[PDB]
Amino acid sequence: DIQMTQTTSSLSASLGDRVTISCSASQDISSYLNWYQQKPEGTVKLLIYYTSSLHSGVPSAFSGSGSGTDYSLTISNLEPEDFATYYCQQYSKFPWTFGGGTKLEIKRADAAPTVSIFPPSSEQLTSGGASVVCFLNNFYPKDINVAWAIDGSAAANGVLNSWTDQDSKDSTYSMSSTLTLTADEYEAANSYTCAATHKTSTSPIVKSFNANEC
Amino acid sequence: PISPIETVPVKLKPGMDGPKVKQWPLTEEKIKALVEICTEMEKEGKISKIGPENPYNTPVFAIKKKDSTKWRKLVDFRELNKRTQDFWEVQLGIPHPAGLKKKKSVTVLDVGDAYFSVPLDEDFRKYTAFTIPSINNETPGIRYQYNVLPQGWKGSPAIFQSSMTKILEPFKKQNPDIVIYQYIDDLYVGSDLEIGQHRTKIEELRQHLLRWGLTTPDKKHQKEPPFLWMGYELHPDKWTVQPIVLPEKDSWTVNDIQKLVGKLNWASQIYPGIKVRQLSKLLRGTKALTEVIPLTEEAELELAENREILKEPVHGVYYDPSKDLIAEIQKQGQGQWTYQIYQEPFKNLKTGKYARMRGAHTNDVKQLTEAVQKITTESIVIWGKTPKFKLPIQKETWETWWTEYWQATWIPEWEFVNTPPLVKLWYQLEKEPIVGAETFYVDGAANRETKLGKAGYVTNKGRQKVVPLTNTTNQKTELQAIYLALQDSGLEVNIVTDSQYALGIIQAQPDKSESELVNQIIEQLIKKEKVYLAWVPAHKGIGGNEQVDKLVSAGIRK
Amino acid sequence: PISPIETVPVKLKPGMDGPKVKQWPLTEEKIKALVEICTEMEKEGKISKIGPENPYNTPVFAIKKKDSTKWRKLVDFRELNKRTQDFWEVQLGIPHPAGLKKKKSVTVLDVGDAYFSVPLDEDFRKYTAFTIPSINNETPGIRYQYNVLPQGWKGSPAIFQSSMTKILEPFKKQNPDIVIYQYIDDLYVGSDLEIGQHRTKIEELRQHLLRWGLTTPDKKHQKEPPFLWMGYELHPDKWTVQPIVLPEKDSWTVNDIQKLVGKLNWASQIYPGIKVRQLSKLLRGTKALTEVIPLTEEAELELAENREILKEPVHGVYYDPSKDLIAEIQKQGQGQWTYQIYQEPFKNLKTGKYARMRGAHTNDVKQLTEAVQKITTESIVIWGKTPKFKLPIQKETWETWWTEYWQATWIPEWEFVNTPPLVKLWYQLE
Amino acid sequence: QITLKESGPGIVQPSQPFRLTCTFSGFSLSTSGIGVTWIRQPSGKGLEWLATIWWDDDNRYNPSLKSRLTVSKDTSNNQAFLNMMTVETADTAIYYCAQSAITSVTDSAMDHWGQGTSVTVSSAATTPPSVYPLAPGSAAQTNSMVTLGCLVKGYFPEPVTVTWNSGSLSSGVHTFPAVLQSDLYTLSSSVTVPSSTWPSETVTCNVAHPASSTKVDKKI
DNA sequence: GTCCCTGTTCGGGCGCCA
DNA sequence: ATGGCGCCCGAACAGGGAC
Repeated sequence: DIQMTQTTSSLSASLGDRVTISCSASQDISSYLNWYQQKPEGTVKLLIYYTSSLHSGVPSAFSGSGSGTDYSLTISNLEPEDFATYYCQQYSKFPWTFGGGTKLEIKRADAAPTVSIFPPSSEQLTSGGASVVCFLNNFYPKDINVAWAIDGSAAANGVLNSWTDQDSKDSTYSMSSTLTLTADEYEAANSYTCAATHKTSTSPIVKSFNANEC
Repeated sequence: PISPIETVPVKLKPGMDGPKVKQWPLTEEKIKALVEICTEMEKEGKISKIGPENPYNTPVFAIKKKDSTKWRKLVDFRELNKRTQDFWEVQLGIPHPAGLKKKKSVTVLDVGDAYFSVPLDEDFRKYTAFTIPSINNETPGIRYQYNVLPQGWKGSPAIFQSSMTKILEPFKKQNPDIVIYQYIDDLYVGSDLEIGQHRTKIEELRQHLLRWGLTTPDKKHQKEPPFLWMGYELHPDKWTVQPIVLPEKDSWTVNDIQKLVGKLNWASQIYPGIKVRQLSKLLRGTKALTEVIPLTEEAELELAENREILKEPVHGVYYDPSKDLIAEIQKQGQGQWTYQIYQEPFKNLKTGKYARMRGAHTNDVKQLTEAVQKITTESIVIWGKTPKFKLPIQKETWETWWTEYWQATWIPEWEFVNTPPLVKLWYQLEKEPIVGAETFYVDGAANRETKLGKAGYVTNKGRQKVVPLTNTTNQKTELQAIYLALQDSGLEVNIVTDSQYALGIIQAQPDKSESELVNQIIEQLIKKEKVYLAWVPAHKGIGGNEQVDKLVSAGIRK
Repeated sequence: PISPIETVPVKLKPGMDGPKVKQWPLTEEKIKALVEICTEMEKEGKISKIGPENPYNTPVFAIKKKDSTKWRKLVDFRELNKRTQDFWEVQLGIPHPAGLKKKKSVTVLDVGDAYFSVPLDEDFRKYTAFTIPSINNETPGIRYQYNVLPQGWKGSPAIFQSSMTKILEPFKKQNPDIVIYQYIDDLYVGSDLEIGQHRTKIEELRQHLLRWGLTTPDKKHQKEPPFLWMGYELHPDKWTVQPIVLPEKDSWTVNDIQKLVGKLNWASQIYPGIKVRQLSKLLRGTKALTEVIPLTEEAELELAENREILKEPVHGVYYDPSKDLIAEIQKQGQGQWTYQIYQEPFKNLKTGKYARMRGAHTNDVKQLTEAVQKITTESIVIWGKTPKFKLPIQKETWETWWTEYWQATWIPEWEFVNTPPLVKLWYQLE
Repeated sequence: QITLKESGPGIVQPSQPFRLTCTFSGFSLSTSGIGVTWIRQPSGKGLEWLATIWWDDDNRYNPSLKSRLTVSKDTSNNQAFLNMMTVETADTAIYYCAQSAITSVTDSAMDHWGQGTSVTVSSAATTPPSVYPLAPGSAAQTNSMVTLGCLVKGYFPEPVTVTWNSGSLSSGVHTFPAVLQSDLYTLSSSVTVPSSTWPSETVTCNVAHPASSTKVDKKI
C-alpha cells in the first residue's frame, strides 16, 4: 500500500514540445513502475514497464527513466494524439496503486469567454420551475469563475454547473451554471446576475436581467 | 531396585576375545574386605556367582581411603576396554549457564547409584567378571560377574545416558513447561510455576524417575539462591563459579605453569579478557617435567594484571530471547584477542579470549576475522543464534582488505566501534608502477649441498650489489634478496622478482611471522612511502633478468 | 508400510568401517525443523531410534527451501557414498544422455520420496546413522537410522531404477520430445519446447508421479514482487566457455609487455601456437619499466598472432568417465567469479564465469557456494558426474557458513587451497 | 490479437450486489504468468485497483474492499468476474478488466485493457425529460451573433441526445454533461448563430431519451 | 626422483563435569 | 574409575612448486 503521487496534475504544451512527468512513490520501488495513457475516448493503453522498458507498439518518442522513489515519463515532440492523461503505476507491495494521472492539454493564446444569461421560460415557470442559466463559453485557461448573485451579491443555494473538455478544435473551453429557485423567489428577488471573472482585463464580466413576471 | 529398561547390546571389537587376566594375590585383610563388599553387591543384584566356564578374567583390588559413606574396591578394565567395541559417544559438548534462560523456581536433582542402577546386557556380562581371592583353606577362588553397569567400563558412560533419557522422555511429553537439562546423573529442573505448583511436579518426576529404578537421593536442591550446578553457582539472577581459586607457591615446575595457565583459560568464562600468552610462552620450550623456567619476571605483568582481574568479583546474568544477541571484541597484545557477549551494556552474558596463530605468516585482519568466527560457532552452540557484532576496525579498512584480497572472506552483521587500539593494515603495495623511482631487479639462489649462496640485485641505473650467505635455501635466498632492494630504497621503489613464493608472502600484507627475515621485510614496507612489485618468469630470459642470474651464478656461484 | 519387494544386498567396499563423521552444530531455526521432519519419519515407520551401541555416524541438516514444502532434511553421506562398493545397476540403470545438454530448457525435480517406498537391507542400515543435536545441550544427542532408502546415496538410486524407469516409461512413449536424467534425489527433465508448454508438460509429469506409486515432488512457490520463480527454469544452450582473454596496447610499456609476456608464457601450456620470445626481445636489457613506453611494432606481427590461437576452440577435449572431474574457482575481481573444469591438468573441457547476481546480497562465500552449485548443476547435465572443488576459501570459514546458503540435494567434494597470480593472469584455464 | 470485453447491469439500486463479467479472447487463465485485473474509474477520479485474479488461483483483493469484494473465473470459457455487494453510490463507476501478465523475472504489466463498464447506483427510476428552451428574451437581438440553448431538467437514465434543427446545426454548439440534481439528471446545451439566421429562419433544440422513449422538439 | 614451505591433525598435560 | 570439551605446545603428514 504505497502512496503514489503525480504532482503536476495537468499542463498545457504545444506541438513539438518535449515534456517530462514526475512520478513519486513513498519508498524505494526498484524500477517497479509502469506508464499507461488514457485516451479521452476512455481507452487505456500500456506504454512502458519496468520504469523504462518500452512496450512493443509505443512510439519511440516515449522514454523511460527514474529510480528510488522518484521516477519520470517523457516524450520528445508533440503530435495531437498524445495530449492525454498519463498514469503512473507501481507493482511492488501488492496494494498496487496508480498515482493521480496527468492531463496533457494543448496550449492556446488565451481569450475572454462569451457570456450569456438566460431568463426562466413561461413554459416552466407556470409549473413552478424557475431555473436560470448562464452560458460562459470558449475561453482559454480552464481557470475561471462564475458568481451567481442576486441583488445583494450572494451566491445563493441552487448553483449547478459543469465545464467541458478542451474542445479538440479551438482548444478553448466552456461552462454553464444554473440557478434554481422557486417561482415564489423568481417573483421575490428583482434582478438576477451572472458574474464571470477571467484572466481577461481585471474585468468582472457581468450580465444581468430583471423581470419577476410569473 | 533396578531399572527394567530394555538393555542395550554390546559386542566386543571384531577380532579380540574376552579379557582373561591373571588375578594376583591381594592382601589378607583386603581379601575379607573385598569379600564383605561383593556379598552386599550380590543381594543388591549388582552381581551373582558364575559358572566355572567363564574363563575371562580381569584384576581387582580394594581400598577404602578413610571415609564413612565411602568404600573402595575397584577393577582395572583396561584390557577389556581395550577389547570392547567402540560406540559413538553421545555429546555435542556440555551445557553452560549463558544459554540457560530463566524460570520462576528451580531444582537440581541427582539420581543415586546411577551406573549400578542400569542392568548390564546379559550377553556381554560374560566378560565383566572377576575373581575375588582367598586364603589357604578354600584353595579355590570366588568368581563374580557384573549384572549391571560396571564402574569403569567405556560402555556404561553413554549407556547410562541413552537410558536415563528414555526415562525422562514421556515425563517430558507430559509436562511441556517444566524444563530439564539432563547431564549424565544430574537433572536441572525448572519452570515458571508458583513454587508450590513447582513442588508437586518435581516430586511427580522423582516418583517416576524412582519408579524406573532411579533413586532420587536426598542430595536434592531447595535452597533457591544457592544452586550447585555443573560447577556454576546458579543464583535467582546471576551465575558464577566462585571456586575461582588459584595456586601460586609452586610457581616453578612445568606442571605448576600448566596449572595456572588453564585456571585462567577456565576462569576466562566471565572474568573479562586476560592474556595467557605471556605466561603460555613460559609454558613452551622444554617440556621437561621437573625443569622450572623463571622468565616469571618477563610475564610478571600478565600474572598480576590477571591476578587483579581474578580479584574483581564478576558474574553472568541470564539469557533473554525477548532481547537480542551481540558481542564486541578488543585487541590486547599481538595475538591477544578477547570479546564479550552481552545483551545489555555492563551486564555480561559471557566472556572469552582467542589467540589462534593460524598461517605461517598471517596479518592482523585474519586474526579478527578468525576471532569473530570462534564467537559465531560457539554462540551458535549457546543460543543457536548469530549475534550482531561490534568490531574494532573502520569500514574503509575491512573493505579494502577484501577488495584487494583475491580470496573469499566475509563477516556476519557488524557495526563499528571506536575504542581500543583500532585494527588496521600497515603497508599496502601500490596499483601502477609509479614513476620517479628505480626499477630494481632482484634475484637469489643456492644448492642443496651448498647450504650457502648469494642474494642481490641490479638497478636500471646500472648499479648492482650481491651478497653470499649460509644456512638458507633457494626459497629463503629469493626471499632474502627482496630485503636488500627494499632496504636500499627511500620514498618509492619498483621491485622485480620471479619468485611467486616470497612474492606471495608479501602480497597478503603480513603483520607478523615467526620468521625474522620476512618479519623484517614487513617493517621496510611499513617504513617506505611507496612500494610496488611485479612478477616475471625466470628461465625464459626476460627483462634485465638474464643479467641477474649469471650475476648470481657463473653457471654456479662462489 | 514399506513395499514387499525383496531386498538388494549392499556391503560397502572392503576395509571400510563405514563413516564416523561428526555433527557440526546447527541453528535453532534448523533444529526444530530437522526435529519435526525427523520425528514423523519415525511414525510412518521410515526411521527408527537407536542408541550409543551404534559406532557408525553421519551428519544432517535443515535447509529452508523457498517453496510450499517444508525445509529439507540433508544427510552428508558423501563419505558413505565413498565407502559403498560399486554398483552396475547404478551406472547401468543410470546412464548419461547427450541431447540432454542440447535443449531449449531443463527442469529439476526433487523426487526423493520415491525412495521412501522401497525398503533397505536390514544389515547395511547401521551405515546411515545420524544425529540431531540441541541448544545448550539440554540433553544428549538423539540418533536415528534409515530403514528404507535414505534420500541421497549412491546405492539408493542404484536399486529403485526398475521402479523409477517403468514409471517414467509411459511419459516417454507418451511424448519423447523431452528427456529425463536421474541423479540421486534428482530428476532432470528437458523440453526444447516453449517455456509455458514446457512448464505445463513438466507439471504433467508431476501429477503422473503422484498417481503412480505416490511419487510426490516439491511445489516451488511463485509470487509478484521480485519474481524468482520465473527464472527457476534451466536453459543451457546459451552456455559458452569463458572467452575472457585480451589486450590492445596502443603504446605498450615495459611493465605492460613484461607482465603480459609472463602471462603469454603460461598460455603455451594450454595452447600450441604460442610465441613469447619475440616480445621477450623488445624487453631484453635491464630497462626502467616505470614509464618506459618501449613501443615496439616489430613484435606486433607475432602479438596479434597469438591472438588467433586465443580466439578459438582448444582442440584436445577428450572427456573420460574413467577419470575424475575437477574445478577451480577464482575470485577474479569484485562481483564476478570463475570456473574451469577438467580431469587433466591445463587441459580443461570447459570454462566460465558466474558473475554478480544483481542483488544487494553482498557476501563473498554466498557467491562461492552459489558458484559451485550453479557450476555443478552445469557439470551434471554434461558428463553426468560431480567435480571436486579446489576451494578459494579457508576451511574454518567455508564451514561455518556454507549450509546457510546451500540449496542442492547433493553436496559435491571440495578441498581448500591457496592461489598464485599464474591463473590470476585472468586466464583462469588451470 | 488478445482482447476482452466486460459486461454487467449499468444500473443498480443502492445497497445491493452486482456481477461484472470479463470475457477474454487470446491468452488463457491457465498459463504461468497470466491473470485478469479489475479496476474502477469514478466520476472524474483516477484509477483505483479493485483486484486481480491469478492463474494458479492466488487472488489478491483490495484491503479496503476484499471484505465486500469477491472474484472468480470460469477458466474453461475465458471468463472472470467481479462481485461487489451492498453497493453504495460511490461504487457507481466504469469498471474495467485487464489482462495482467508476468512478462519476465522483472516485469508484470496490464498489457491489454478494454473500455470499461458504466455502473450507476440509484434508487431513482426511468424518467422522461422536462425540456425548456433558452431564449435571449428581454435583451433582444443586438450583436450580429446570438446564442440559444435548451434546458433538459428531470431525466433519470443518463443517456440523452439532443441536437439543433435536426442535426443541421453542428457548427457552433456546446453541450454539457448533466449533474445529479435530486437524484436526477439536469442538462442544458447552447448554440450560437449569426443574427440574420435566427430572428429569421427557425432553430430547434431536439432532445432524445432512450429509456423514457420520449422524443421532443423545442423551437425558437 | 627429491628437498622446500605450509596447512592441517593428532598425542599430550591440563582445568572441568559426571 | 572411563566419556566430553576447549587451550596450548610439538611431531609427522601430505600436497602443491621445482630443481
